[PDB]
Amino acid sequence: EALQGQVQHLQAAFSQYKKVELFPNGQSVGEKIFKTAGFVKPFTEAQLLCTQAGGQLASPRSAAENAALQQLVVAKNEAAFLSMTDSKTEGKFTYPTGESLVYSNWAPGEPNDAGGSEDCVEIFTNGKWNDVACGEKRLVVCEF
Amino acid sequence: LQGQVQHLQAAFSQYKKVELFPNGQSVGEKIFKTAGFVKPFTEAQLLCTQAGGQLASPRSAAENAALQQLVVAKNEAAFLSMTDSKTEGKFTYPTGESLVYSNWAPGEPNDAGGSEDCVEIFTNGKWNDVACGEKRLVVCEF
Amino acid sequence: LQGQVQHLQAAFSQYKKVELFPNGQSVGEKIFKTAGFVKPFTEAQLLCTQAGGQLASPRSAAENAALQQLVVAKNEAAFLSMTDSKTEGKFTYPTGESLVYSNWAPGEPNDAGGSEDCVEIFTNGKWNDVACGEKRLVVCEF
Ligand SMILES: OC[C@H]1O[C@H](O[C@@H]2[C@@H](O[C@H]3[C@@H](O)[C@H](O)[C@@H](CO)O[C@@H]3O)O[C@H](CO)[C@@H](O)[C@@H]2O)[C@@H](O)[C@@H](O)[C@@H]1O
Ligand SMILES: OC[C@H]1O[C@H](O[C@@H]2[C@@H](O[C@H]3[C@@H](O)[C@H](O)[C@@H](CO)O[C@@H]3O)O[C@H](CO)[C@@H](O)[C@@H]2O)[C@@H](O)[C@@H](O)[C@@H]1O
Ligand SMILES: OC[C@H]1O[C@H](O[C@H]2[C@@H](O)[C@H](O)[C@@H](CO)O[C@@H]2O)[C@@H](O)[C@@H](O)[C@@H]1O
Ligand SMILES: [Ca+2]
Ligand SMILES: [Ca+2]
Ligand SMILES: [Ca+2]
Ligand SMILES: [Ca+2]
Ligand SMILES: [Ca+2]
Ligand SMILES: [Ca+2]
Ligand SMILES: [Ca+2]
Ligand SMILES: [Ca+2]
Ligand SMILES: [Ca+2]
Ligand SMILES: [Ca+2]
Repeated sequence: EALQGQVQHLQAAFSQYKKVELFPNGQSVGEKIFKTAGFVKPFTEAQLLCTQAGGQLASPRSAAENAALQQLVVAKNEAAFLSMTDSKTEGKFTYPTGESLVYSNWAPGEPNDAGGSEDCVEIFTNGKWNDVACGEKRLVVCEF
Repeated sequence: LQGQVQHLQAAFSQYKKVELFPNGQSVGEKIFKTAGFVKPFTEAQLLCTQAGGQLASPRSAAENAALQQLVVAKNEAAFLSMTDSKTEGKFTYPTGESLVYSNWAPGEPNDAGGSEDCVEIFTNGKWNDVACGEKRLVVCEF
Repeated sequence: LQGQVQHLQAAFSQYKKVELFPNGQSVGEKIFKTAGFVKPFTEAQLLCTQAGGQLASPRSAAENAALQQLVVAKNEAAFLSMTDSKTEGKFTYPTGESLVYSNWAPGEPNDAGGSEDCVEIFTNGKWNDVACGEKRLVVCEF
């Protein structure tokens, strides 16, 4: 009825604002949304900002999701932090839920745990991953 | 249709979260959002009103703390909407009513030089009456 | 349920307002949003298209004035979507149709050096055909 008309007018308007939101610091892949803050921070600060924002750090679980996140990295020309760490068990990277990686896109020779102190993961402009020290400043990208 | 509205709040709640990052803060049904730049009061008041809202007007300790976070993130003191321009010494909201909450810094308000009618909020959340001509961070509320 | 859906329009209308501040402008059913930075035409045109829209395409004085404010706010001339790349002298929208509105500055378009095929908009709302390789403000429309 009349209400049914109100909602279809709403999805129309909402879909337009979805597009407006993701410009220029957002990327949607499936039902997941990546958004970057535009600046660089250490892991702990990046993880904090993302969690208080109601989400978490970028967690690519597929090639499609990895490609979408990659576009933000290319656009900002800055390697970004991922949520996965091997702090608990060295060599074994896990999501915040604790489960093991269901997808990875390591660069050649990575992860190498360089200096025996590389426990966080970053993504380059080519979409490849590298384990890097969590104290380094990288692009803050959250997922919602 | 009944399912579609339930599907809609789900998407909207997600878009809600995406929107407020990283320049927004929600406290209750109020939303603080910063422009990222500094302006004199008249321009700040202007930009917020044309945007469909008004300058940041914290009415509780919770709201003041949320607004404070936007200030800390930008490392820039921000303008509030309240002024004692009409009646000196008595600061009021745009509606004209008196302050229902205040967090003045020690010794403030002092009306320094006899020409301080606007209010700014520091990175520590404390308030200070400052000249309206000064450039401070633009933070609106919606 | 009807109360629940109108409660949704209320929340969306608020987030509508939050979204457009401070880099957005809505005129009619069109939304202009700026990226805040400058890029060459091809890069600007690219960013807009992958974002789900296209470059700023003012079709009326009302739309042109709204786009103008983003330019004023950033103090940087912005690229429009219209070009005379196909047939020199004949500017067209991405759809291929001829201009239904123009606000050319005095003496424009002049195709200076025989190599000006893109259009920029100044802080005064006037248009100028300029070389597409130049870096201008990126403003898209949705
Ligand atoms: O813009 C400088 C300073 O202004 C604000 O602090 C103010 C300052 O007053 C100064 C001076 O600005 C004023 O003209 C004379 C008038 O006799 O008094 C002082 O020399 O300091 C007082 C006391 O600390 C403040 O109450 C007053 O607001 C403030 O925005 C500050 O952040 C800023 O650097
Ligand atoms: O980036 C410089 C200037 O570009 C735009 O104005 C252009 C400018 O043309 C130049 C030059 O390229 C041309 O060969 C000679 C012809 O006599 O004129 C100028 O030296 O100025 C003309 C007329 O003023 C414009 O039509 C032309 O677009 C513009 O973006 C401007 O803001 C900028 O400074
Ligand atoms: O911060 C310097 C450097 O750190 C990272 O690369 C280091 C290491 O993690 C790699 O395994 C090796 C081999 O490629 O190179 C470095 O030692 C990267 O984040 C890199 O971009 C950065 O410059
Ligand atoms: Ca490790
Ligand atoms: Ca380790
Ligand atoms: Ca490494
Ligand atoms: Ca006074
Ligand atoms: Ca005063
Ligand atoms: Ca004072
Ligand atoms: Ca936004
Ligand atoms: Ca030509
Ligand atoms: Ca031309
Ligand atoms: Ca010209």
